[PDB]
Amino acid sequence: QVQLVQSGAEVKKPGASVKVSCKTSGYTFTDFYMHWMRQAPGQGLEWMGWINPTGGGVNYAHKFQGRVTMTRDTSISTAYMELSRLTSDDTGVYYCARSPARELLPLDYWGQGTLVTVSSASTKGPSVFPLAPSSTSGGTAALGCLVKDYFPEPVTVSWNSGALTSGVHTFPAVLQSSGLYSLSSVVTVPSSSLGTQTYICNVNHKPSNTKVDKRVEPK
Amino acid sequence: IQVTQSPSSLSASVGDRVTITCRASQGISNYLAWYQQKPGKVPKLLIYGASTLQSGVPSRFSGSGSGTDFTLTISSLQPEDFATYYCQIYETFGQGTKVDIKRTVAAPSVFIFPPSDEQLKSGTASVVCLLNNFYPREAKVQWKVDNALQSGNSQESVTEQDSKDSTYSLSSTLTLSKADYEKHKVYACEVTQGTTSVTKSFNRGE
Repeated sequence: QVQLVQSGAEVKKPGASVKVSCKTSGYTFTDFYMHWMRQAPGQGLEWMGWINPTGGGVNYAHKFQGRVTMTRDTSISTAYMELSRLTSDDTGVYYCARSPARELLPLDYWGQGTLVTVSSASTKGPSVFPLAPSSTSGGTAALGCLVKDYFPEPVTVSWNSGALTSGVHTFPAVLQSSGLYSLSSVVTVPSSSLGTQTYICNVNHKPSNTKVDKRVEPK
Repeated sequence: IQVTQSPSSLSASVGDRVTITCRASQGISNYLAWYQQKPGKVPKLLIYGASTLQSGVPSRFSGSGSGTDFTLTISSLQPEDFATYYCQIYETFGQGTKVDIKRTVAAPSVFIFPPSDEQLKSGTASVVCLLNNFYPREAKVQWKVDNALQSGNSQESVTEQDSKDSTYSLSSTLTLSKADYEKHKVYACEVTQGTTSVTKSFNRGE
């Protein structure tokens, strides 16, 4: 086994700094280079730099030169990555990838990633509004919930405490101009059950430790 | 050192032979790697040198190319091979190629949801349009308020391809102030897809 475990998600105000750890096991930590990656939402991968764990020497990309600090602790086989003076386009998922010897091309093993969100907004619980059905679509009706104005990602939406899974589509969140995320979760159900079957969406927002249960009733 | 990866997105059926090409701007010897990334997942190394398959990768993945060609061929496509592929040239990564499951064209089931009364009391109205189980993913969504195109005050997102029917679903939200939402009557959502347009509408208060 070759394993790379990173620290939990971080939320930072602009101008602050974030530090992410990369605890490795299953191999000699000093025999391989450790690289740092990041991926903006909907974008590709870009390379930030690497650190040689033997002596701590680093090689940063010119984009992050003078703004990223990469260290390591051999006693715990952990590599650290710090990014200072954060900005909106510093939001993304950061990875630590292993490469053989004094190389950078083969990235055989990667960490699970660390979500870093940079914004002037503060962590806020979501406002769940009903997508109430009426039906004018044959024997199938559509209903759902609108998870509105929450920060940061992510939120998880289930239906009837997971009892209702067929026909459920939970769409990716969109970043509004106010800096707050908003997504919708929908489910197609038989129209004959709108007035009798109870439909409840369970929205969980771990960053704010807020769970909202909302019943969607027909109009 | 620059990278151009093509095609941006292709659609192929299971068992087909696909080729993804990514080209460098200059001589790179054999310093090119290929990676596979599924949505919400971690990138996985497939081929590292220029044709040297990583241990554990199935034989259907093959690499080839010299100079600046550097193709990537999958001999027989598999259900688990539908993802986005990246190529790496030194410290630069390519834009990426999305591999899609080919399927029949399907018209979406269009639903429109008026803003909830609960949300209207806070001063903001959000009307949501739902596109259910359509193909291909390329679909144009437009909002018309009192027979007038809005064009600049809406957002949308697309779910990942369904594992059963290989279709897509889209949700679009038109954001208006409470005052503006109550100055108009007709709200319509139009889906344009392959010589077919479907418009779902409702009248406020009716």
